[PDB]
Amino acid sequence: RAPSTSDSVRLKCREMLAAALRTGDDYIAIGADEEELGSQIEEAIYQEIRNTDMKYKNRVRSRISNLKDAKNPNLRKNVLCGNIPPDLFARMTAEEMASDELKEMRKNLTKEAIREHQMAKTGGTQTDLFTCGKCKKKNCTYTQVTTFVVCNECGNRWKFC
Amino acid sequence: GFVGIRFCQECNNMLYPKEDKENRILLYACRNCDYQQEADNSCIYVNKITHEVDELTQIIADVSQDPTLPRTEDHPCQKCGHKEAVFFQSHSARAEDAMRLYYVCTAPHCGHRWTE
Amino acid sequence: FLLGQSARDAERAKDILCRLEHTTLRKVTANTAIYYDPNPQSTVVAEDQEWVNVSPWLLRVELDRKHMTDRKLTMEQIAEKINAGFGDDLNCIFNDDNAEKLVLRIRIMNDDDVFLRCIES
Ligand SMILES: [Zn+2]
Ligand SMILES: [Zn+2]
Repeated sequence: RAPSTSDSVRLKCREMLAAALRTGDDYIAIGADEEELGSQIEEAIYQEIRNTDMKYKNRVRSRISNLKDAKNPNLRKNVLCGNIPPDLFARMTAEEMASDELKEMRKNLTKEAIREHQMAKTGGTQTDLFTCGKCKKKNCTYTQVTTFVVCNECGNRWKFC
Repeated sequence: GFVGIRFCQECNNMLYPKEDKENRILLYACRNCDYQQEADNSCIYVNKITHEVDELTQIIADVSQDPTLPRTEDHPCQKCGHKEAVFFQSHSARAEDAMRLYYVCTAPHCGHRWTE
Repeated sequence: FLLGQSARDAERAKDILCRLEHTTLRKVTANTAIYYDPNPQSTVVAEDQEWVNVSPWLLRVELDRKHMTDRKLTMEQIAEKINAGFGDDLNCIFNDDNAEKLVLRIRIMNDDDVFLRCIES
């Protein structure tokens, strides 16, 4: 059970979290105590920040906004069901609280950005015909312009005329 | 959207935006005139950092009679249905991505332009 | 050259690159405009963001996603660095990272009309 608090700001934050958990009546079907759960989420936020400053108020407002998101009712259901414990929900990022669709979109955009920023591997004909003089491996790539050869293992470069 | 310049009605100078500090509403006053006209757009200024611009707005239909320009028979018009269409890349310098082809219906009184 | 395990995976070498490549707002911003939305909750651009956060004018700056994600940036640090950079004359009601549009709303509180353009520029 969350400890009782005498602080007016903390009491208002608990009430607003409980009101966010009531959004869509999912708490009735689950039979979760939304007042107790709102109190535990607030208590976990307060244990991290230990002050009622703008950082604490911003953190509580972010959680209320994510619980009230009409595009992500599953987050609120998962919190009410205890799949997300109150302490974890009190630490989770705006990325981890996002809808599964928005998470997958961000993951795809991040993967595409990484792929676009990968330098093109220098082209040429891969061959085992050439043995590298430094590492003695046969993994080489050649190009003719005079045959230029690069070892793919040690980066050693040489030419044949 | 944007905002245009709306010119004063008396001096035909440029109206600057000014807040009505009494009624709390955006006005457009003049520098030289004392002309206060009531805003509607609630916007001062915009700036497309993306530099996203639709080229089809800039493509003018007269390009179809350019002999210098490649003609396809591989994309027909949509309004009339002409077969002939000239095509080109975006001549605008903002085109490092846009090798996309813009097509113009080669049929007078149509000038339908589209991008595939 | 990369010292840590980052030397191997392109993923944990990428964040070093993001921590090195000079990235100002112009790189992740898309469309910057101004509005004399007479109240924070007036929300003339129709937004529900300030109403949960509950000047007669604001800077609105809808940022880019595929540019902000590619840098692993967030509105959190952007707003922090804004407020730290210009001091608490500026308040930034940033969006959330669930919405489709990545708006920042910026206002001043305590020659002003041009001044939002002056600080944005
Ligand atoms: Zn005038
Ligand atoms: Zn046509």
